[PDB]
Amino acid sequence: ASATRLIQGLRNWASGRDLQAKLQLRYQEISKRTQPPPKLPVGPSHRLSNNYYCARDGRREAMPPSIVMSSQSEKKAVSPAPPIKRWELSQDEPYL
Amino acid sequence: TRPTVRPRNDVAHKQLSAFGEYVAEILPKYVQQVQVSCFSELEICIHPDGVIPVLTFLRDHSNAQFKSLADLTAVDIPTRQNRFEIVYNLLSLRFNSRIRVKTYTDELTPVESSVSVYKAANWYEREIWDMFGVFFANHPDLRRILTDYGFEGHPFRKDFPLSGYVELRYDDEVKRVVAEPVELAQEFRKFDLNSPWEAFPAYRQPPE
Amino acid sequence: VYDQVEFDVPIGSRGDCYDRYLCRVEEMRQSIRIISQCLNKMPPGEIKVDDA
Amino acid sequence: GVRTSPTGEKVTHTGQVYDDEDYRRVRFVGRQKEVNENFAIDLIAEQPVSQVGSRVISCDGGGGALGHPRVYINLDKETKTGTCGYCGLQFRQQH
Amino acid sequence: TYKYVNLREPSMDMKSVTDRAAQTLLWTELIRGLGMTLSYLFREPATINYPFEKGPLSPRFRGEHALRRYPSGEERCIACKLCEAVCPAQAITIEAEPRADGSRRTTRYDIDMTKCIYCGFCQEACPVDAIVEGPNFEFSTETHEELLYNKEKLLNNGDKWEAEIAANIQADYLYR
Amino acid sequence: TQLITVDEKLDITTLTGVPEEHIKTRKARIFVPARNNMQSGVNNTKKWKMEFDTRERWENPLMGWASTADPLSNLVLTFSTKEDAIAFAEKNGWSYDVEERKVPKPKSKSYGANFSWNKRTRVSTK
Amino acid sequence: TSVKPIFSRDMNEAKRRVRELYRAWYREVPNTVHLFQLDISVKQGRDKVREMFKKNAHVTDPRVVDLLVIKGKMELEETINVWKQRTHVMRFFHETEAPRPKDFLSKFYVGHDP
Amino acid sequence: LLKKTTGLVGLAVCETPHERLKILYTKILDVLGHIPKNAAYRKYTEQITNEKLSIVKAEPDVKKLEEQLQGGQIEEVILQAENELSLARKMIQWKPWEPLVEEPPASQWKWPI
Amino acid sequence: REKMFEFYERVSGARMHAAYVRPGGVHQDLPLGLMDDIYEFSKNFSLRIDEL
Amino acid sequence: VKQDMPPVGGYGPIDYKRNLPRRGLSGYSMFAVGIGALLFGYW
Ligand code: SF4
Ligand code: SF4
Ligand SMILES: [Zn+2]
Repeated sequence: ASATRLIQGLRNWASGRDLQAKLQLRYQEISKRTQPPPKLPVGPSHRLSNNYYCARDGRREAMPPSIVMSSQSEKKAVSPAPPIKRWELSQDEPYL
Repeated sequence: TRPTVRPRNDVAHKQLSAFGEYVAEILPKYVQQVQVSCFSELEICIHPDGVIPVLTFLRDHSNAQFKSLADLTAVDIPTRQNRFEIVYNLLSLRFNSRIRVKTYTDELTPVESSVSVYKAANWYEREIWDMFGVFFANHPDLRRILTDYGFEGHPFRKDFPLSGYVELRYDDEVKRVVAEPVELAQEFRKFDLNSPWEAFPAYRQPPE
Repeated sequence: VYDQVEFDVPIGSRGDCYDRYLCRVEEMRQSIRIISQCLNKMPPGEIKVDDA
Repeated sequence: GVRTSPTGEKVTHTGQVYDDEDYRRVRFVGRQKEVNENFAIDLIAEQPVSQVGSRVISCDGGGGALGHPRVYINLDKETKTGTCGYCGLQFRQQH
Repeated sequence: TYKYVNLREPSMDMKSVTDRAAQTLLWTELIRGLGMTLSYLFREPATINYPFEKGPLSPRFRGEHALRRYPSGEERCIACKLCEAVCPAQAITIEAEPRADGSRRTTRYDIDMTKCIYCGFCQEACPVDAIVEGPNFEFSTETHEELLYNKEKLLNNGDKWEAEIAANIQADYLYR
Repeated sequence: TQLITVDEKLDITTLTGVPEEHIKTRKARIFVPARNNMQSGVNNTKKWKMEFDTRERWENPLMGWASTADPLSNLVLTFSTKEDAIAFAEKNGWSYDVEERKVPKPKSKSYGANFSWNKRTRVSTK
Repeated sequence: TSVKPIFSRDMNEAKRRVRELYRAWYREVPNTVHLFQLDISVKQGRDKVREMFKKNAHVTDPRVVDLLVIKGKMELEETINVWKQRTHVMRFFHETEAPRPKDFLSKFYVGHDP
Repeated sequence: LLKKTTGLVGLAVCETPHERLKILYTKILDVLGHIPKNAAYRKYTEQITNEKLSIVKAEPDVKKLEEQLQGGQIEEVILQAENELSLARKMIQWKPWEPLVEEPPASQWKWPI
Repeated sequence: REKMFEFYERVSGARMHAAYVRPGGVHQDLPLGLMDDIYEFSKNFSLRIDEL
Repeated sequence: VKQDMPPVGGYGPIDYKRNLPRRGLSGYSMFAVGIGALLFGYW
């Protein structure tokens, strides 16, 4: 940031870019190293009523795997999912 | 059960169940079990004589097209007489799906190599040789891949200790790195952590 | 939340080192794009699951 | 509150000091035996007993969430103070 | 939702062909690369003057370990062995007994700093803020066993760095 | 045919890479672990475990740590039945001993027995 | 008791494979002594090969000796193709390891191991 | 319209995709006639191959054929037809419509143990 | 890349091995002013990609 | 509550596309300058 405008002009000419608008060295635009103290929020289970753990127990809703076939007519041939939709070319910048 | 519980995907569960029935009835010669997990992952548990015919099916069939071998895995489970559980994770890019193909072997029965189906397996089952001692028949260049060159023992077997049986040091008498029996200056401290209370009643096994 | 961010996937044509170079440079571009979308769409709330 | 063995070695706040015929003093030859000379047992004795007007007192160590978990101390014994099991501060009912 | 890197057909009119031939014979992109290297030549470098200038750290920084005290001199560690239970590398070795005033205190608090992975699971497992991982990163030794800290060394690191450790905890305890 | 008939005992000791000192001088113990009597839960008494005889632990001269030379000092194996553990130890050439599973015998409980008319089983307080 | 074989249908094919592996190691020992520039003789290296073959000489299972021949071929390929260094070849000669007490009385004198 | 490239490296553009797909689908059906009728591979593969062959015979366009065969480019539809043909030729030799060759041991797929 | 390691260190305390993304969420919330500096990084990083 | 959040209108736009800023003369013009330098040198 302390470069003279002659060196700054030579530098912007050699790079071809306005380098002072986007400097890679950091200055007073960055955050303070001392911040105010946060007040972090609580989640949805911080409630005093209607908050039984059995109604939100994720680990105890996991089941053993359903055995579809075990060795102890004109039905449709299936796939593991529908076929994948063809991706669309970018409207942003397709390079086309 | 909205915020903290994982949302269940019923559509994928029904579709993978239908495709598991599909594979179980196209290939009843080798398919032993078919299961779908609660988080919607299909497992085809097969006989080890059908490693090539099942994997060639899923790779080449027009309703499967599992063209990618994501991962090939063994698991040592010493309580089974076929202690090694060979796991083939497969990816169909056409149907955007994943399947798991599982089989078994013990220490002495060879599994047929799947390099003719997926070339990706060339190192993976090679690693299953190095880490578990599962021999793979008709592998092109089957040898060790991760251990040291004079390494005795298959380390990811669960009877193999955490520190090994040997440790290296440089010895200035012989001017050479040497191998000696392992002595730890501090033993690894085994922690018995398991609670004496049942955690998941849905997984309760029937008693004797 | 990758179904909620908007970005592009760079695709090669010749299968070589150079198109893979260009794919990685363009993935840095698209990562900058996703970072902008994440900084604007950052929601309030907790950061651990509220299952203790 | 450090003392010294007859070997010339500082006894730690645990009470550890090597014997005279112990060869492991040779590790301190030309070097030093690092001890901490602020014994916590000698510093928690220097605190005054808090005279409170209640029967059950609560201690968190001070600082709120920067202390220990908040425990409750009963003060029914007039023979002996009620000591916090974490920070070692002790309390006496003022009656 | 995808784009094609490198699927351009170059124009075959005489203007563009002569542009590509002036590039080939007159080395135009090579002068472009020399220009960008010349452009960094006249920039101020990013080089800080270590050891007089220091890299910027945050108050969360995980450096050297320290056993802390209360504001009475009593050590915070009440020998609960949670830090060595959570310790992913098993670097922490703890032995305890009741001492002369009956208090639950350690007789051994060792940290092997050459097993330690500096992940700070001990300071977040600790219920009384006894073990912390302080701000010192410049503690390189000349001998391996100088990095095998016992309780005396860790309590001395606490007494050494406490004026800084307390302020870092004061900055970051509302995120914890 | 493509199946051979091997009537020999299953022995993989030449293939495991375990040195001879830790095959023929080790005693494997096959057991269901006892319930920790600090606690009433029984979920740690559901499986068979295999462990080995504890070897020498000594004091590290530098730090006082527990130095060991036994590689098998932490090797605890889990088995669904007793026969799986026996077969795994026989396959590996380990000399083993088996302790049978100790179940608690079914007790006879009655809350009314706390207040009998004429038996010694009255509770003096409740 | 009907198991799938690895290479050998019986023990005679297995002994044929053991024998060919021993021939290949016996031919390889002088080249191994030379190009790894070892301090042992060719006779001492062939003694170590014979010791390692006699170590497994009690096996009666065809599949186990098939895996032993496979692992010997792997070690031989690691020796011919110079993938081992000198240290991996010299690990068969436990030279820096002090000799262990063998009788009862010296094992009693040194410690607790049976 | 003569598509310039398929976009996939090493997957060459087919000049006549319709005739190649008709040849490959009738060849799949001819190979597939040598499988027993009750085999599920035969029933399912005849079903999907007749569906794809009727879609090919119903659409003269190449682009619309790609968007209703729904298997990507037309050349990788040809590649999948070749893969299905090779698969069915292997399924004749393997005979996987047979019963199960061997039951597993009793606790082979029991998790947890 | 040094500045993005500073982002890691501001959010976790380590420059590389953060142990920050955990099963259940992340370990700790973003410190104040971190998103401003991530914006200040991203605003200039396209010029770095352009000169590469 | 006080939490690390974006500002009210969000952050500003961030450039993420390629900018190779197309500098230099034409090929005709560069060969003209080179041939003119040769002609001056030859004269
Ligand atoms: S920082 Fe991690 S590895 Fe180091 S002592 Fe603490 S818990 Fe153990
Ligand atoms: S340092 Fe903390 S976690 Fe570790 S034993 Fe002491 S009080 Fe417990
Ligand atoms: Zn207290």
